[PDB]
Amino acid sequence: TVLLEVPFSARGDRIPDAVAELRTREPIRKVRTITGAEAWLVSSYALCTQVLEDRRFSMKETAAAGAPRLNALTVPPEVVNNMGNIADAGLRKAVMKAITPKAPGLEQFLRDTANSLLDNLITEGAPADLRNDFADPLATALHCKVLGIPQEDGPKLFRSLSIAFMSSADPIPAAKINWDRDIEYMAGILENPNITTGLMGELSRLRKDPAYSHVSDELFATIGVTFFGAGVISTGSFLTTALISLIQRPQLRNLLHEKPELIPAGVEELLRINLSFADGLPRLATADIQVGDVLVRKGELVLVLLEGANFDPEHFPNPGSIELDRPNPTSHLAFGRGQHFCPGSALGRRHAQIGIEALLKKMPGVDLAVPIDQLVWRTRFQRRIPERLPVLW
Ligand code: HEM
Ligand SMILES: Fc1ccc(-c2nn(-c3ccccc3)cc2Cn2ccnc2)cc1
Repeated sequence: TVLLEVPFSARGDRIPDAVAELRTREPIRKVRTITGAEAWLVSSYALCTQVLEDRRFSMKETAAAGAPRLNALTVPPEVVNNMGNIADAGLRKAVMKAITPKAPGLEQFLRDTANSLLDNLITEGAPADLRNDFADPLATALHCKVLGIPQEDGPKLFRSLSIAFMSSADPIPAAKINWDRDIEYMAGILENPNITTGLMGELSRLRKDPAYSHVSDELFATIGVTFFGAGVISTGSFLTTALISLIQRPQLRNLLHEKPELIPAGVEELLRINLSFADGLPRLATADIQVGDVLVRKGELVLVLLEGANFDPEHFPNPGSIELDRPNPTSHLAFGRGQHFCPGSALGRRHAQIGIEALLKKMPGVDLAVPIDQLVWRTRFQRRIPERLPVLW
């Protein structure tokens, strides 16, 4: 037989039995990626945390020419170090302030947007597609608001994403076409005097402030493209798969409908059990480092399997169960850990909380309109998502 291939399954509605078998028998295991490279797949909570908390397992070095690769780059190689570049430019605090859910009126905007989307689905009549006509447009609208860019520019930026977040063995020509176009758009935004709010309004001011005169225009535009894309793909995909998990648990759906104060705890468990990330998080070793029974060598690729950690019964007893009273509820790895912990975590939580609260109020009888096996799972992509999510209510 051949070396075990990753990823195991593109389905986001169930974890393969194989994950628990691997975690028990070989929590760091050699695998082959879609490029043909070998990698170490890490699947226990303890070892996933170790890798994420040791910067000698480097994100930036995954972009090096000649490295073993999980998948092809979809951005210029310097952009792999995007957060590091933002920090080196003195922009980290400002970027992170702009993308919290705390700006006045933001939560109300999200509730209003969710309720409008849902009212339109009710008017049109069942079946409704909760991914294309709810979760993704909600994500897109939220990120236009957060960035300060016109709502009407959202759809075109959004349509880059089905290519931009591919997990491909080979370079993708369309990813460069869309990247270059979206960078030109964000560069125009920075020159547009009407853009005075959100992340892009703040970057536009900092760009003209003397304390940032040597930061490149390229970096300013890149922040807009990267934060829009990462935020929209992550929140739309997470909310979509969380809605499936909720729909397939009518008792929990009814509990959260009846006691919406429990929605934050419910969303935190839906984060823990989420299968949205299609691949392990990649890192390149910059030293020889012992990880469990394996001495990982300098230059080797390590893949941190989030569902490995998050379904580890040694950390989360009865891991497949949504339990709203766990003693360690935010200790999951859904947002990563360590140097590269997601800067959008609070915004992603709020997007999903508000989306679920609105859906349960408007569509308390929401259910799948097709058998669950009829959902079409996107392949060779950095997220697991169903192409359509047909529901009735
Ligand atoms: C529920 C929604 C979200 C989830 C589950 C999620 C998850 C993650 C995870 C697991 C990582 C770690 C990557 C790694 O270590 O290799 C990450 C990184 C990142 N996320 Fe999120 N994310 C979400 C929403 C957002 C939003 C809304 C934004 C921006 C508006 C965002 C921006 C980023 C960025 C920029 C990084 C890279 C940070 C770095 O390299 O230090 N994320 N995210
Ligand atoms: F810190 C970040 C660094 C890079 C990106 C990124 N953005 N885009 C993109 C966003 C919109 C349209 C086109 C492309 C592609 C990537 C590459 N990527 C994917 C997962 N990790 C890195 C986002 C955050």
